[PDB]
Order: sequence, then structure tokens, then C-alpha cells
Amino acid sequence: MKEFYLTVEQIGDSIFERYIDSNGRERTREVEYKPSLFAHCPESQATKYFDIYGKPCTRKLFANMRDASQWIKRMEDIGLEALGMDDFKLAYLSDTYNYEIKYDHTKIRVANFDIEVTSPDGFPEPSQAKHPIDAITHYDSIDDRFYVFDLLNSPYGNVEEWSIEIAAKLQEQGGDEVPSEIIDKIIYMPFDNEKELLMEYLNFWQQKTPVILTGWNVESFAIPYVYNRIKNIFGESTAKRLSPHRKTRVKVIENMYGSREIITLFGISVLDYIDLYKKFSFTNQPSYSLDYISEFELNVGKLKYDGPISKLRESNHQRYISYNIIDVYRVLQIDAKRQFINLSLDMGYYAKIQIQSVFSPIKTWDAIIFNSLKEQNKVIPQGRSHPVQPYPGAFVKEPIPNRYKYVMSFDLTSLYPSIIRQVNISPETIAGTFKVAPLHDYINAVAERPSDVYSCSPNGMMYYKDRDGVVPTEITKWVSQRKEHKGYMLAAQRNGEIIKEALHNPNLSVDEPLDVDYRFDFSDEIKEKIKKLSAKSLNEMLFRAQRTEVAGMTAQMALKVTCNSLYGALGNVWFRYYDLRNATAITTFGQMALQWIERKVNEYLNEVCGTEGEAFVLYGDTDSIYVSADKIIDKVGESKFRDTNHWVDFLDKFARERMEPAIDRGFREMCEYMNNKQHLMFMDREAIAGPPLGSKGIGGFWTGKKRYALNVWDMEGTRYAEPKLKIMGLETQKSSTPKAVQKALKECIRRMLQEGEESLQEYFKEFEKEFRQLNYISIASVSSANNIAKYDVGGFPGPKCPFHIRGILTYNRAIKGNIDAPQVVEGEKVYVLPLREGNPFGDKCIAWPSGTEITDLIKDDVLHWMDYTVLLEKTFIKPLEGFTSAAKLDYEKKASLFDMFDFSA
DNA sequence: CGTCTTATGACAGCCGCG
DNA sequence: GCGGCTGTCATAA
Ligand SMILES: [Mg+2]
Ligand SMILES: [Mg+2]
Ligand SMILES: [Mg+2]
Repeated sequence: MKEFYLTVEQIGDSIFERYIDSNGRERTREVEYKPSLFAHCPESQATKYFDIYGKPCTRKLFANMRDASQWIKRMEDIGLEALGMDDFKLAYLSDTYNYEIKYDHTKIRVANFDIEVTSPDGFPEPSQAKHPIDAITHYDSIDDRFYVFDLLNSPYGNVEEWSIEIAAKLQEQGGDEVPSEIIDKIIYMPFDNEKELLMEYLNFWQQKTPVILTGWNVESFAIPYVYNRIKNIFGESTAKRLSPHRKTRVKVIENMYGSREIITLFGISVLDYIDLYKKFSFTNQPSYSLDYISEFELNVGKLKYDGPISKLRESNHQRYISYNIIDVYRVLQIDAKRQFINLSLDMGYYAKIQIQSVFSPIKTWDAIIFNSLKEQNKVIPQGRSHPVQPYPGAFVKEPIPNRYKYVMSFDLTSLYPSIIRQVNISPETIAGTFKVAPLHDYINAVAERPSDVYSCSPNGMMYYKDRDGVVPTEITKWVSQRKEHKGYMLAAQRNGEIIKEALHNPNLSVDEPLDVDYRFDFSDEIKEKIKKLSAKSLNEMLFRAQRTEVAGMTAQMALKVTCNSLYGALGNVWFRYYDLRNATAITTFGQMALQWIERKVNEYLNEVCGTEGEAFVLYGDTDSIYVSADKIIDKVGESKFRDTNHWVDFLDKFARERMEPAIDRGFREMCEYMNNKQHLMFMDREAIAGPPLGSKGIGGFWTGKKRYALNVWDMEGTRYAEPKLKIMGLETQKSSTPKAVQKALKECIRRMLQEGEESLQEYFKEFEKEFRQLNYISIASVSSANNIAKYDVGGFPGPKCPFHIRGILTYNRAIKGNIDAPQVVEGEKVYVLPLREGNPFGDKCIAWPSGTEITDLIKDDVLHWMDYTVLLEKTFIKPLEGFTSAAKLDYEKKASLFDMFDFSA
């Protein structure tokens, strides 16, 4: 019964809105919106509207939006503030939906599709639409159907109708392996000519017009192509038929490098899935092709085909259509796992914004704050212009590069939101300034107490303790959501370790997986049924537990990033509530908060162990402390632990029963010293790390800031079945490191931390012997391809040319003149290999598009001229020199006086 | 959407240094 | 050849 918007659009002096009504049906309005803006007035003008600072405001109701828009600019030319929401879409949604929006996703039409274009000329540039669209697959979320639009006749070949019978069959049988779940859901429709195809597609589009349009590179390729191909054949107005309100606009996106053109479809919220992935996955990938992401996410990968893609419709039109269908389903499987579309809806309806505006945290928070203020009858300050200006951030401790045997970590929960809430930081809560002492003076508690009446930050800023703060109040509503979804995440993880422990000694009875909610710890009853369960049904349970973890991971990470984005926006010049005094007040409090508790943890552990002046905190970054636990184990004497798990149990209790209350009273004292509104500095225990008992193995090491590795047994409550490596910053964790090298360097680390020096040297030798045998794609570096043109000097490398860019210019030379081989695209990623002296190619390296094999017309030469020695040293040895140097180990056995004896037994 | 932030690392080109 | 500086590309928060 409760209605909600789908899309909202401003065109001239009218608001074009698509919504779902009281009876759950999709309809369209054209409301001539009467917008309101505000202005300062004298105190003898008692009204109900006030600005955030308390100053009285008068309401200005306009006839049209153009009038309101042109009132603003002739209020600036006099120098008078023009308060209010100037984005009239946000104003409308706030007016039309003055309540908590609850929505039904089954009545929201989500569509994803993909185009096929045979192009011998090369890449079919979406701006020119030079070649016929020979295939479209369109999935509708309301119908649950894959609509295939196949072209049988082009100037590139006449082809037979595609068979759903053949598509269903196994590749071994001669079939295509289109998943069985989507076989009954395909609507096939063949077409004799391109015009007909395109014609019915539009009719289909009008009847089933997308609310959300998604897919892989839809904004970048699909939409612009179908728009321009229709435009060039039928005319502008027919191409306008892609928009419900018949309005399209070419948008120019220009970054620090070049510029690209996309097309707005007024009345459709386009969420290109690749863009959801880059924003919400929190994984930098070597490639962003759908095949690559699919294999990473789902462990499937696509079936192969003979020859280049431009010859595929010719030779095998059957597979040609099947692949286009699979590709569309891939995105749906990825979303079924990651849930990025659900996330974007939950966010956009909560913020009361255009769904696409989820990509903009600034737009998001400006609407959240406006809507929170509007409820109190308050008026938002005008967006001012500001010069970009630097300001300070977090503290990071300079660790001593060494091995560290027993380590335990602690970390502040929602640091910046918690700081905002503790200090009551907000644009309207500012109280004034106090004279500041050097940051060190506060850390040791030797500076004078800043205030008795106000809440302070060591940057000199003051805040009201009694008043409620707008930023603190709204961000609170977000923090509790994160704790909920993180709780589910950890529980699914804890449940996974129980299951993995049951996989060690499994039964073999023909049974089914237990139906349970993985978001919650298993009861004693369920535990026992698991201990007597089959591997088949255990593997399914595990897969489902990990799917819940990922769903929880994604949920809470987005809630984390959006929260910290509010802080970030405080340091952004375009944010309505930009204020460096606030942004700095947050970060300086963090610096003090860490170093403060470092001192406190150092004091407590000294007294407790019976020593004085010993540094226990070895490292910290922003809001963490890494505690050396060696003295805590040594005082007991590890000779009193029966197994590894025994000493893990000891440290966990020591943390929870002894260190945490000592930390809690530490922060409590700091909350007093600053005179804050409320104590919110809570530190969760994270890692318990160390070598397996009675083994060689260094447990962990640090090379420098942001670079360390630990052998974790327990992470934040989860007690693993087998120890897991925590590696931060090291090459194993960078998308630029070759796939095989990441794998090898990790094994080196695993041996260092779990097994010791002899084990490491053993593996170094064997890897060094087998290196030359590895897949060339597995041993290639990855890098982004920015500013190719800048360094392109007539085909050759220019001054200051980066290694990977040189690689591209070499590639471009070797593929030249040949009609089409895969070109390298600006701003995208490339594989890079070194080449030995005197090769048939120009320079010393070669690069080519990532996630793909190089053209067969240049491959053999590359493989033959690879510089394995250079590649091994640069990517493997040099990084391993770093880890072993820091850990005070040798990866290679050093000359000894023992070398003069004969050992053969 | 193209208008969240800073801190900090490795590596490569370049250029000097009898 | 190594070290200082700068540009570029990465990650940890
Ligand atoms: Mg495709
Ligand atoms: Mg934290
Ligand atoms: Mg942290």
C-alpha cells in the first residue's frame, strides 16, 4: 500500500517521476514542482525556519524551478546567502516521501543485457556504431526471462537459427553447456534483417522499460552502441525512445588524463555492474573482463572457442549466441553472491536519492543531513566555494624491522564515527577554540586540561556537550547497522571452522545438508549432527556458510566506507559541510587516541610482568596496537603448554580478562581528560599469532610501515581449523605482482613463520628450478595504462617513460599495419614481460591487454625472447631479499666452514 | 557519479660523480 | 655502479 519512487528526473520547469503506487503498479507523473529556498531575516520576523547556527530564515516559494535557480545567482551577485536544497529532485523526494521508505524489489524492474557486434575493422567504437548489432540478450527481473534477439542475416554472413536443444547439451556431446536452471527461462526470437531486430527490440523496451539498467560495461559500451546504431538508422527521435520521457543527453566524462562520452537515459537509473564491483568489492583486480571476474567470483570460467571473435559468428553461430546468453547470467550469479544491486537500493531509498547517486557519498550525505534537518524545520547552509588545501591524517608507528614470535593485536571499532560521536563533532556544535599544547603533552597527560564545560580535540577545537549533533546523530544510525552485519559475518566464519573441522574425519552416509541460519552460532545439538555427516552435505554446508560470510562482509564494508566517507567529505571542498577544523579535529584525536593507549598498554604490561621500561607495542596504524607477547609466554614458560591451541587459549583469556579492562579504563581516563560527551573508544582483540609449538618458525615479521606478516590462529573470535597467514602490504597482496609469484612468495612466508629457515631454503631451491616451466601469464607483472599518449613520441619511448608504458609502445609497433589485433586501452590494465637483448621487438619489455592471451601473430616470439633471469630477480628474489633481510634470515644457504666436509647420507 | 580522506611503501627513469 | 630526486602505481588505514 505504501508507495515509493523508482526514478526521478528534472527537465525544464517540470519533475518527471516514475513510481510504484498503492496497488503495486508502475506509473508516471509530470509534477510542476514549486520549490522553496530561504534567506536570513531580522529578529522581528518570528517564523518556524532557522539555519543550523540558529539565525532566523524567511521562506521563498517560487512559481517554477527556473525562477528558484535564477534567484540563487542574483543572490550571489549581491553577497547574500541563498539557503535551502538547490537540487530540486532531492527536494521533491523529501516532500513526496516524508517517511521511512519501505520498498518491494519484485516490483522494481531490474534489467541487464549485452550486445554482440562482428567487427573486422577492430573495436566497434560506440560513438560511431559502424557495424550491425547481430545479437542482444536481455534479462528482465519481473518476468525472470532471458530474451534473445538474434540476427540471422548481415553483410558478414547468413546464419542458421540457434538451437536451445544443442545449447543445453554438454560440451563433450557437441553442446554449449548453458546452465540448466536458465534453460526453461529463455525466450528465443530470430530476425531476418537488422532493422526488424532493432525495431522489435524498441517495442520490447517500451513495454518493459528498465528501472535499473545494469550489466558488464553497459554504460561504457552497450547503451552508447544501441543508442547510436538506432540513431544512425532511424533518426534521433527514435533513439530517444530508450528514455521513458524521450530525453537523452551525451555526457562528457573528463578526468586527469583524457575524456569519454556516455549517454544519459532520463528516467532510467544506470548501475553498470563493473562500477558496483570496483566500488563495493574492495579487491583490486589484474583484469576487469567478465571472464576474469567470473572465474574469480564463481570459479567457473567460460568454454573456449576456435579462432578470433570477429570470425566466430561465421564459423560457429551456435556458440556465438550461447556465450552472449551465459555472459548475461554471469552478472546475475555475481550479484546473487555479492548483492550489490540490493545494497544500492537499500542505500538509495534510505538516503532518498536517485539510485545511481550511491556512487556519490557526498550526494548521499548531503541528502541524509538535509532530510534530518528538514524534519526539525531547519535550513541547510548554502554550498560555498573553497580552495583545495592539505590537512593531517593518521599516526603510524615506525616499527623496528625484525622477526616477532608471539603477537597479539587490538583495534578500535569504527574509529572515526566513534570519535565524531564521542566528541560531538558537527558544523553547528562548534563552541570555539583553546590555546593548544604540542601533541606529545596530551599523550602523556602533562598539558593543561582543555575545558570543564566543552568537549575538545587536541587540534584546539571545542564542542557543546549538552546539545545533540546532526552528524553524530545520523552516523549513529549507521554504526549499529554495521555491528549487526559484522556479527553475522563473524558467526558464519566461526560456523565455517566447525564444518572444516568435521571435514577432517567425515562419515559416508547418503544424507542431505542441514537447514540452518548460518548468521548465528551453532547450538550443541546441531554440532553433533555435523560430526556424523557426509562430505557431500558438509561441502554444501560450507559453501553456504561462506556465501553468508561474503553477504555479511559486503554489507558491513559498505557501511564502514560510507561512514568514513562522511569524515572524508568533511575534507572535501564541494561538501556542503566542508570544514578543516572538523576534519582535523577528528584525525588529531585519533593520533592521540592511539599513542595514549600505547603508553597505557606499555605501563600495564610492565607492572604485570614484573619489569619496567620495556616496549610491548611494536607497531600501530591509525587505530591499532600490535603487542609483543614473548614476555607474557616466557613468564609462564611455554614448557607448560601441551599443544598450540593451549597457548592460544591463554592469550585470549589474558586479553579479555586482563588487557581489555585495563584498556577500557585507559580510554575512560582520556574521555575525562578531553571532557567528552560520551565514552566510545572500544578496542576489539584481533589476531593471536605465533609459531606452532615445538617447531622452528618465526611466527611473524615486519619490514616497515604498512608491511608485515603474521601466523594467525585466532582472528577476532574465530578459531581456525588450520592456521591462517595475515599478510599486509607485502608483494603477495598487490595486484601488480605476478600470479605465480604471489603464490610462491606466500609459501616462502608460510615456511618462514610455520617451519623456519631450513624449510624456506628448501623451497627457494625447488621454485628456482621450476620457474622457467610456468605459464607466461602466471609470471607476468600487471600495471595500469595511464598517459600512454603523453610518453608516445612518434612510436618510440619519450623522456621519463614508465616501464609498463614502454612495454605498450613496443606492443603497438609489433602489431602495427595488421588490420586488427587487440589494442591497449587508456586507463586499463596490462600484463608486462621483460625481453632479452637483441630481440625482434624495439626495446627491453613488452605489454598487452590484461586478462587475455597475446595475439597468436606475435606470441611465439614473445615466449622465445622472455627474460626469465630478469623476471625472476625483479618479481621474486628482490621481494624475498626484503622479507628475509627484515626477519634476519637467509633464503640461500651461506658459506660455512662445514662446506669442507663430505655429507652424503 | 564522474564532488569521501591521508599515510606510506616499492620501483624505475634520470642525473650526477675525476 | 649507488644514491638522491621525481613520477607512477600500489596498498593500509
Ligand atoms: Mg558479451
Ligand atoms: Mg578500527
Ligand atoms: Mg584499524
